[PDB]
Amino acid sequence: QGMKTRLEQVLERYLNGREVAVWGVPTRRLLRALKPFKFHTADRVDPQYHYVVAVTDDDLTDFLSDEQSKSFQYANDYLTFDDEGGELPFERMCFNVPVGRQTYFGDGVVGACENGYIKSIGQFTSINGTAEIHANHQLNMTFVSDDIQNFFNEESMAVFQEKLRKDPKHPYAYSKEPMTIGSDVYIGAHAFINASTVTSIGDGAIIGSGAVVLENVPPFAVVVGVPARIKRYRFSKEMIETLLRVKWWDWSIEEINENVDALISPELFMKKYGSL
Amino acid sequence: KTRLEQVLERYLNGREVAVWGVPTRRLLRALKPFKFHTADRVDPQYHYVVAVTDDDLTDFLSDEQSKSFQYANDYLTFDDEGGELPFERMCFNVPVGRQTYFGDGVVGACENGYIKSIGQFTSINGTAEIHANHQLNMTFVSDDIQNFFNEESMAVFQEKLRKDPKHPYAYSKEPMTIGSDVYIGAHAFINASTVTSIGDGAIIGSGAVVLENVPPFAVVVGVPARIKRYRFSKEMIETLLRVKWWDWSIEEINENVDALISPELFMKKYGSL
Amino acid sequence: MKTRLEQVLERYLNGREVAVWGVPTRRLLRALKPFKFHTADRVDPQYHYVVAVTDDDLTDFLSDEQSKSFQYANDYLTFDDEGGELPFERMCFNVPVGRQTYFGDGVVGACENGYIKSIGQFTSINGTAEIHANHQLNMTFVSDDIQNFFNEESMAVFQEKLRKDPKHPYAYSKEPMTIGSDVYIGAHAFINASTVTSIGDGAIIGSGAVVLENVPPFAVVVGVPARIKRYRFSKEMIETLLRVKWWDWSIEEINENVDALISPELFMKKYGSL
Ligand SMILES: NC[C@H]1O[C@H](O[C@H]2[C@H](O)[C@@H](O[C@H]3O[C@H](CO)[C@@H](O)[C@H](N)[C@H]3O)[C@H](N)C[C@@H]2N)[C@H](N)C[C@@H]1O
Ligand SMILES: NC[C@H]1O[C@H](O[C@H]2[C@H](O)[C@@H](O[C@H]3O[C@H](CO)[C@@H](O)[C@H](N)[C@H]3O)[C@H](N)C[C@@H]2N)[C@H](N)C[C@@H]1O
Ligand SMILES: NC[C@H]1O[C@H](O[C@H]2[C@H](O)[C@@H](O[C@H]3O[C@H](CO)[C@@H](O)[C@H](N)[C@H]3O)[C@H](N)C[C@@H]2N)[C@H](N)C[C@@H]1O
Ligand SMILES: [Cl-]
Ligand SMILES: [Cl-]
Ligand SMILES: [Cl-]
Repeated sequence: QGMKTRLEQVLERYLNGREVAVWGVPTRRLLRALKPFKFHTADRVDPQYHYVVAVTDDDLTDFLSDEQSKSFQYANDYLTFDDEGGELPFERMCFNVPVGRQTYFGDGVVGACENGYIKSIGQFTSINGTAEIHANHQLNMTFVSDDIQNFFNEESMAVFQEKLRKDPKHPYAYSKEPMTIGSDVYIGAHAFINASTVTSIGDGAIIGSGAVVLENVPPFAVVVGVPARIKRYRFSKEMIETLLRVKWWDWSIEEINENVDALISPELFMKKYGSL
Repeated sequence: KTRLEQVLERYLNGREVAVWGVPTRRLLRALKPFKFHTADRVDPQYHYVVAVTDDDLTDFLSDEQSKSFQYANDYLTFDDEGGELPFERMCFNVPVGRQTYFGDGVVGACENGYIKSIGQFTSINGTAEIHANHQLNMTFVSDDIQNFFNEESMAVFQEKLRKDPKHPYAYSKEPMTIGSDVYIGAHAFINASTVTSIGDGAIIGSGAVVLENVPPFAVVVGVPARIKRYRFSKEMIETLLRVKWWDWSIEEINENVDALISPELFMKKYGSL
Repeated sequence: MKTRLEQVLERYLNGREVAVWGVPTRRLLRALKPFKFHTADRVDPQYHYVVAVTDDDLTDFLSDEQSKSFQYANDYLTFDDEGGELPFERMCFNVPVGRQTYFGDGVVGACENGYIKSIGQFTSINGTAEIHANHQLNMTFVSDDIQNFFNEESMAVFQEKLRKDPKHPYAYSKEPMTIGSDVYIGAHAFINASTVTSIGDGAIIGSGAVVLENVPPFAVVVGVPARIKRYRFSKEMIETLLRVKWWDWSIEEINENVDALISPELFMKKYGSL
C-alpha cells in the first residue's frame, strides 16, 4: 500500500542495471522503497556500477564533500531520500500530485500534497521550504476542533461529516476543487496559502515573504502583506496573455537553450512572440 | 514522564513493545521498564508497536500488519510528544486535555515553564511558536552572556530580572493557560512574557502575532494580532462557559452531537431559558 | 572548513576519548576520524568527552546522573547544532561568529550560501528566523533551477545579467550582510539577503518582521514590512556604546562592570562622554 516514492520514480528511470549504494544510516521507509532493487551500504562508489542514495540531507552534504562524488551527476547518478519536495529534470508525482520539471518545495506542501489540497504544481516553480498550506476547520458549529471526531460513534460521525460536505466555505478543503500552483511561481519564506479558500495560484505569481494568501492569485501578480495584496504585476497585460499562450515553461531543453535571450530579456520576448 | 510512558502505563497490558524503526537512546531509556524487541511479525494480542519517527509510522500504517492496530490502544509514535491522545495527559508537567495536539515549539514552551495547561479538543498548528522576551531595560539584550557571569554577577542579574515588571523569560507572571476548543494557525506567535491566557474557543489566525490575552471565542488575525470577529454572540459565550462541553464524557458528546453540530440547537437546549 | 565540533575538539578534548551518546551518523564519523571514539557507556569527564549526536540525544544525556560532572563545551557538545553558542569566537562554515551567539539552521544555511559576512558577539537569533535572497525579477522567468537545463552558452548570458543586475539577485554584486553584537531576532523573522547589508549592533528584530533594508544600531524593528518602532537607548548612548564596545570585553571586564551592564544609567555615569 506504500505510495510511490520520489526516489522510486528516479530509480525507475536512471538506475540502469546498477546497484544502489546507500550513503548513511538506512531507515525503515528507505528499506521499504529499496526492496525491488539491489542495494548495499556505500563504501567505494563508481557511477558505472552504483547509484548513490543519501538518506538524509546531512548524508548528502557528506557525500558531496567526498572525492568519489565528483563523477556523480545529480538525479542521473545520485539523489537524496528524505527530500520528497526536491527538484527533478523530469515531470514527477508527489504522492499523486503532478509536479513539473525543476520545481522544488518543502515538507509543509509535501503534506499538502498528501492531504489532497493541491491538484498539481507547474514547471520551474520555486517554493521556500518554510511555506505552509493548511485548510480551515468548520466555522459554523459549536466546536472548532477537528479531532473530537475520534470520540464520535458511527451515528455521530454521519451527521458531522454531512454538514461539512455542505459547508460552502469548504472546511478541510471539502466540496472544493484542489488548488493548482502554476508554472514559474516563486513563494517566499513563511508564506501561507489557505487551502479552504484558494484554488488557483496563477502562472508566474510571486508570493512575498511572510504573505498570507486567502484568495486566488492572478497570473504574474506579486502579492505581499498580511493578508496578501497585489502590489504589482510582473509584466504588462499583453505579455501576460502572450505568456499564457506561448507557454515557455513547457518547452524542450533544446528550445529553452534556443530562446535563452528571450527568457533573459522580456522586451526581446515581446519582439519575438507577441505577434497579432 | 514521556508521552509513550503514559500510554504504556495505560494500554500495554502485559504485552511486549514492538519497536518499528531504528531505536534512539532516549526511546531505549523509556522502554527500560518493559520488554521490547525490533518489530518483525506483530500481533496486537502480543505486541504494542512503537514507531520511532513519524516516517516510521507512515511505513507501519501502510503495512498489512497494522490493520488490527488501534491508535494509542495498540500503537504510538515516540517522537510525537505533542500528538493527541484519547485521555488527558501531561506534557512534561503541563496538563493537556483530550484530542488536543501541538508542535515541537509548544513542546519546548511546556519545557520552559511557559504554559500552565492546555485544554480539551484544542488544535495547535505545528509551526506555531511560543517564546518569551529577553530583558529590554538593561544595557544588553543578550541572555547567554550570563554564561560568562560568575556567582556574584548573576546574583544581581537574576535579582533585577525578577523585579522587572515586563516579565523577561516569563518571570514573576503566571504561566499561560490555553483553553479548550482553541484553534491556532500556522506561523502564529504568542508572547510568553505578555500573554497569560488564550480563552476557550479562541481562534488565532495563521501568521498572527499575539501579544496580549485573547478573549474566549475571539478571532484574532494580523501582525500584531487584533480581534476581527467573535465566534458566537455574547449570550452563547456565557452559556458555553457554564456548560463546558469540552469536559463532557464520550457518552454526552455523542448524545448531544446535534447540539454540538448546530449552535442554534445548542442555544435552546443549554441556553438560560 | 572545520565543523563546530571539530573546532571544539581541537581546543578542549585534551587527550581524552570522545564518547558518542547516540546512534552515529556518516558525517559524525567523518568528523571524528582524527580522534579516538567509541560508543558511550560509563563516562567520566577526566576520561571522556561526551558527544551527543542529536538535540534529542543531549536531553537524554543531561537527564542521566553521569552528566552532573560535565560542563558545557568543555566536556560535552551536540553534533547537529552548527548554530549553537560557544564560549569563544568560532567559525560557522567560514563566517566568524562571536562569543555566546546562537542561531538556527536557517541562518546556518545563510552562512553556507555566503549571505553573511560575520555575526557579532552575544547575539541571540531565534531558530525560526530566515535569511534568503531574491531571484531575478527583471527577466521573463523567476526560476533559478531552470539553469539546470541551460547549456554552457546559455548559462553565460544568464550569469551575465545576474552580475549586472543592480538589485542583487542571489546576493550578487553586493557585500555579504553584517550582523552586529548584542542583537536579538524574534521567531519567524526574515531578512532579505538581496537588499540588506547590515544589522547594526544592538538591533532588535521583532517576531514576524520582514526586514527589507538595513537596520540602524540599537533600533527595534517590527511588522510586515519591518519599520522602526523604537530605539533601545538615547542617541548619545548609542554613540557611547559604539565606542566602548562592551561586547569585545574580556570575561574579567564583563564581571567587573556587571552593574554597568545591568543599569544603563550606571553605564552612562561611568562611560558617558565628558
Ligand atoms: N542554495 C541556494 C538556493 O536556495 C533556494 O533554491 C534551492 C532550494 O532551496 C533547494 O531546496 C532543498 O532545500 C530546501 C530547504 O532549504 C527543502 O525545502 C527542499 N525540499 C530541498 O529540495 C533545492 N533542492 C535546490 C534549489 N536551487 C533558493 N530558492 C535559491 C537559492 O539560490
Ligand atoms: N492531516 C490533515 C489534518 O491536519 C491537521 O490535523 C492533524 C494534526 O496536524 C496532527 O498533528 C501531527 O502532525 C502535525 C503536523 O506535522 C504535527 O505538528 C503534530 N505535532 C503531530 O502531532 C494530528 N496528529 C492529527 C490531526 N487530525 C489539521 N488541523 C486538520 C487537517 O484535516
Ligand atoms: N530555553 C529558553 C531560552 O531559549 C532561547 O535561548 C536558547 C537558544 O534557543 C538555544 O538554541 C538552541 O535551540 C534553538 C531552538 O531549538 C535552536 O534554534 C538552536 N540552533 C540551538 O542552538 C541555545 N542553545 C540556548 C539558549 N539559552 C531564548 N533566546 C532565551 C530563552 O530563555
Ligand atoms: Cl475531517
Ligand atoms: Cl536566564
Ligand atoms: Cl544562480
